[PDB]
Amino acid sequence: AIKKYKPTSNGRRGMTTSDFAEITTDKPEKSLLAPLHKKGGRNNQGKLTVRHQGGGHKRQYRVIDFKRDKDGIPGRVATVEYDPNRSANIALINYADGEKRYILAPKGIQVGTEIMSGPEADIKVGNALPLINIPVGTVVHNIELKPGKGGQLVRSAGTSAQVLGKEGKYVLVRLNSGEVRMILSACRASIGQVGNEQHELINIGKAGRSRWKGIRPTVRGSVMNPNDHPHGGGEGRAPIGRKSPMSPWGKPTLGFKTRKKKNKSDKFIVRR
Amino acid sequence: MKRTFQPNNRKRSKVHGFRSRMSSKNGRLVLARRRRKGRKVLSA
Amino acid sequence: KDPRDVLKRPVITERSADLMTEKKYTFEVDVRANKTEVKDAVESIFGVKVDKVNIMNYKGKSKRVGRYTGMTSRRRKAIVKLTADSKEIE
RNA sequence: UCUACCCAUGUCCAGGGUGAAGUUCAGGUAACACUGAAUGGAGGCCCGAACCCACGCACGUUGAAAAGUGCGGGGAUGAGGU
RNA sequence: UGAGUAGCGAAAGAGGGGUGAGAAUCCCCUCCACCGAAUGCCUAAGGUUUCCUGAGGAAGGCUCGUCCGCUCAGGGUUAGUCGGGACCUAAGCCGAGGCCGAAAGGCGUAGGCGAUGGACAACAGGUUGAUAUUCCUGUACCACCUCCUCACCAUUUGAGCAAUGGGGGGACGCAGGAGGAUAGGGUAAGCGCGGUAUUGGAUAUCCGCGUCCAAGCAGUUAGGCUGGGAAAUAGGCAAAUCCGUUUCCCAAAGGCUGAGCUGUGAUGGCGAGCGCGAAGUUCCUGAUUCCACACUGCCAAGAAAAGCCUCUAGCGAGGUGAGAGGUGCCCGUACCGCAAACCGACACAGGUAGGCGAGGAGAGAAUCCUAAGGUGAUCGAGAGAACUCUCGUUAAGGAACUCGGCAAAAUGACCCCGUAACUUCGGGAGAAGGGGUGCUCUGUUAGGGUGCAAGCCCGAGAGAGCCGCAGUGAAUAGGCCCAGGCGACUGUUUAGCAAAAACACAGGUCUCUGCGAAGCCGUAAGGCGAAGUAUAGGGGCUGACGCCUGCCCGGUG
Repeated sequence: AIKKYKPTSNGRRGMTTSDFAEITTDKPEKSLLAPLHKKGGRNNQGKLTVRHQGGGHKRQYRVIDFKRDKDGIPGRVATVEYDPNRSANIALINYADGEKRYILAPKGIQVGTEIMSGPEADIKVGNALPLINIPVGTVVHNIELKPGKGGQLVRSAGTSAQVLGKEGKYVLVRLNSGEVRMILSACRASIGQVGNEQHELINIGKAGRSRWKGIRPTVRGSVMNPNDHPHGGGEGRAPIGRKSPMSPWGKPTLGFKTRKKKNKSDKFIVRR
Repeated sequence: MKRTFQPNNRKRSKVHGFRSRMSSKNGRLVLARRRRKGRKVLSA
Repeated sequence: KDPRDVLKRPVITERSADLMTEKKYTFEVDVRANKTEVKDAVESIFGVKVDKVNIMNYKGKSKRVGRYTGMTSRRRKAIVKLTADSKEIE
């Protein structure tokens, strides 16, 4: 589901987009929408704390069910929808009892299939189980840390994690980037692979399209002035004579770790 | 030549108004010293 | 609020003399009074049935005499249309 | 209240060109490729008024104006102006 | 002092009367001239009496002034329906308790405020010097009330009512092209009124003018959107007939919406024209408007809440429907609003958001002349030197000046014909560059639209002829070609010297970050990052695309 525009104008010279056969509808279910106004990188007091942001196309939030709390009720899925909040695509699945919900559409999901979420659910694409029931060596997504909080850890398009074995109160699971982690065995994850796997291969042709997405221009530190960036200044195009390359606020910004070294979670990260 | 001043009564009152001054702490001192000076037009 | 203080003065003008013939009268009334108690007051104090009342107010005209630049007092004018077959007023 | 950026909500862009993607037909092939018409209507597409910008020249320089006017210029469905 | 010098702020007035002490400048009249997608008509922000009438001319008016946006005395703005309030909410603001903080205070839950948005019932004629959907005229509509009237239900196997609680709706993006209808226009035919002229001719297919009417009420519709019924019910904090989800059955009806069109509204008004008042139809063309974000396509995936419908929980002895009679408050309402009333110190060649915005030719809101309508622009007249500025022509040569073809000149519209090297196959390309363009007849040409016809409108072509030097006879709408640096490109910047090779860019690469991510603002509460989760965010560097990106880790990190 990737197509190329033949270059007619100059802007479309290098361009790719994703045709939406995986999508099944265009109009969402009114009930689950929620308002959302874009902040544009401004803090509560109004100051700007996040460069390179603001000014996209206005979007409306669709509340997704990351918890999968409702257990035992057979869920039917009939849609696959586009959602401009995160790369992945979602599925509005309607339950036997009669209330509907949105779920991250996993790879290999099609309209009409069934869904289960109990702690004894069969293991297929779209089901959700507490990790203790999950068997070793099975791909999984939408993991969380504190049980009942809802999936946080594998949610973007085409992202997946692998379970490397259960050993007790916790479990060993290989997140994306391969940094295996120790996680509580009482947490509920969603089995499968996130179903927009081709999202990486997009080739945004126009600057205007990135601006539509809402990314402001980024100016190099080098072309700044001395007072407003540690790199700015110098006659002509100058190389950075500041040993380590540095950030706009003074710190070095190449090849050095940054996580406060005493934090508790570190003892679980270090499994590796 | 859209010049440096553009009149707008709503905004004039909303920023420099007596309510706006009285709301904050510093506005109270501004009114206090204006009254002490004895100015006729106390606030905008 | 006694009704007698609601109506301050009438107004004598060419247009007032006009409207007198077609049975519409002009009155300077209290600034705070609204379209209702003016009607009730004219009814009570003249004993005359009234059809409709229209109210309009002027700002205070600025004026200058000698060297001083004061402002004339604000005015709230009232127009009352009396019904047919009703008694007139002095 | 100018200006820079941002948020919420409205509003403006005469007219004419080019002709994308798909889709119908016919041929084509076991089937698929493909080939030709028709339809189609996309572009930070083209020419050009309103609008916006300010590249050249002249004048003005105790000026009509404490930054403009006159004649040419650039964008003009967009990262648009307001 | 400069010095009676500079300046007197883009512009067509001319003349005859009037007033008056005094007239280029004020009033009236007749021509002439200018704008006419505005210099016109409404209406914001804003100005705050400048608006109107009668008086005055010291100052203001770059002159004068009998004059007025100046002075003086009076006068002028009428709303249940227009805009805003007692209706709703976005951003943002405030914020009872609270969290934090040397103090002041910062943050923020409940909650409230907040239109630039949503919902919301009056319109077409008249009227004075100033107001008019407000005043008057005729017709209406909306919410609520009952001294009253009739039709009906039960006054607990309860009629009726309905929630600050659910559910449905309100409810939304951009572009494109059909269709339907209507503003609007043509005066084409017909009709009515007036006229037939003196400069050569014209009772003639001759000239001037006009040729309509709502809102509401009742029908109808281009159409658009909709499948419907039955049973059950792990859900929608409580209910469930409502919503949702299942299963069985019928498949067009019925339903919702709908520009507009019909009648009435109109026995009335308006209406060319001398208080009265004729005709008032049809045809042709036809939207930038409405059906309508209706349909199609697209991806960048496109507010909330209350008005409104419905479900019960609940109240319930008096109510429902329709008449009849009543009630309906506050603020704005004058005038300018592309200008001399606003912002620029000025009666300033600047700027000022919206709605309407005609005709001839035309693709057009361009172009030039004109309509309604407005204006003749606040110093003049008379000489017609230099010099300066803005323009028009120049024999011959033609870029020889020049830093540089700076400037100026030249092309320009439409229809036919041909278009190269290179190319990322789109382009290059309107390449280059040739031919035609008027008028008459063959013609109310083939043919097409419109309509039953009559008629009206669109008009590919050719073949004959007629003119002038010149036929897109004016206004206005590419100069072109060859090469080369730099930058892929559209875009952005030093408001007010420098718009570029600088910035950005999509693309690439390195590195950080496992989510109370990192990074960042703040002391901290709080946040943004993000109601996002390594196909995601932050940072450094390079900048489409094609081929590539070698060696050194001794030093600094």
